Amino acid sequence: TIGKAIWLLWGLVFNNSLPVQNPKGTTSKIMVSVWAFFAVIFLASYTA
Amino acid sequence: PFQSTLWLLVGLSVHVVAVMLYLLDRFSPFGRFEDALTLSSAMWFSWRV
Repeated sequence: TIGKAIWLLWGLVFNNSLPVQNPKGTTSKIMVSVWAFFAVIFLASYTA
Repeated sequence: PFQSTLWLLVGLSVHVVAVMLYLLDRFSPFGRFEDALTLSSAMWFSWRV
């Protein structure tokens, strides 16, 4: 779960890129959503 | 604002990563048919990312 987790987070930081997959727990989906929000915020602050 | 050699270097990096994905794993020498498998898949991964 670490090897796929770091690649999933790396996929979320660089704008989707690869969807890979997604687990079943809702807490992981919420944390993935927050990480995607902070990812697009970091991308907006990076481009700006 | 930038010359075509910059985009030519961008594509050159696509070739370097494309052949690198084929070098990082063992497969077989293939200049026999027209369409390959790991080469087309690696190119779809390069154009995918």
